[PDB]
Amino acid sequence: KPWWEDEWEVPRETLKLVERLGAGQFGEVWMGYYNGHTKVAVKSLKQGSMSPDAFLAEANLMKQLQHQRLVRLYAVVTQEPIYIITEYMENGSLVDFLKTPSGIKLTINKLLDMAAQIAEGMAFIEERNYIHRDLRAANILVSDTLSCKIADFGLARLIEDNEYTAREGAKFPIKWTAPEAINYGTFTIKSDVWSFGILLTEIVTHGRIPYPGMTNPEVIQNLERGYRMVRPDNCPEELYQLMRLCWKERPEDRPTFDYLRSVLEDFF
Ligand SMILES: Cc1ccc(NC(=O)c2ccc(CN3CCN(C)CC3)cc2)cc1Nc1nccc(-c2cccnc2)n1
Repeated sequence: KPWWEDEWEVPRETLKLVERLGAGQFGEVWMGYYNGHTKVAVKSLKQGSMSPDAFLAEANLMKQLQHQRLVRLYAVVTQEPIYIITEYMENGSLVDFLKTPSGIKLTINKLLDMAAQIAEGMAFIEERNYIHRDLRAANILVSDTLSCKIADFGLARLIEDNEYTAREGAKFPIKWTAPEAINYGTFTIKSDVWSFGILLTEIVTHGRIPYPGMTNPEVIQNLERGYRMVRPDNCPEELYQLMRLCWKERPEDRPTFDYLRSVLEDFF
């Protein structure tokens, strides 16, 4: 099928990829320019590491799950080497942006609005009957207008295994993962709600790492004891209490992203 019949497919020629943001054991991620006028992020598949159709499976969801609060698919190149292209965000990821001087200037009101947007897109993902699995500030992109786009960069499969590790379990961010996911490998949307609560502490603490003063092993040990993160300084007790709802022990007792979105929106 001709590429101009499609809304996504573009001739590889339209792409001048310039910098290698991050390569792994399934392909690289470059920054480059589409027809010279737009800068874009380009995910490429390396041959052999996986099915061409398995790579495209992602691109395909992105077509189907378009939404203002999701990172929007920009273009795709199907032939090998395969590219998935989105647009580049000069503000970067939420966790990065928060630590910038302009990020640190953000008001609690603006922070809460971004949280609301993140909840909003998660609510859409829930509504479309998917989950995220790695919902945290590192997979959130900040737009030019300072709104938040939910991304999934495949952060986990992006790290190369070393001589010292041989886990054949699951891969997940210890400090963001609900205990039922840690213990029983059961990841659900309610599992993402947990992550969202931890994400909230990142938002309200300039992108600070969760569970300050605890190693990932320590974190898991304390989770077994029912331990919950301490309310970040200056973080409003009400917001914290909202976090505590995201960290209910039983996943079904945790709010929905709709409720989260709602509470967040009319918070002030
Ligand atoms: C180049 C690319 C290719 C694919 C994607 N895809 C996604 O971001 C994504 C988002 C949501 C889902 C939904 N998914 C449903 C299933 N569950 C299990 C997970 C979530 C899937 C993929 C993004 C990008 N964009 C991207 N990638 C890496 C870095 C950047 C980037 C851009 C600007 C500034 N800095 C970094 N941008």
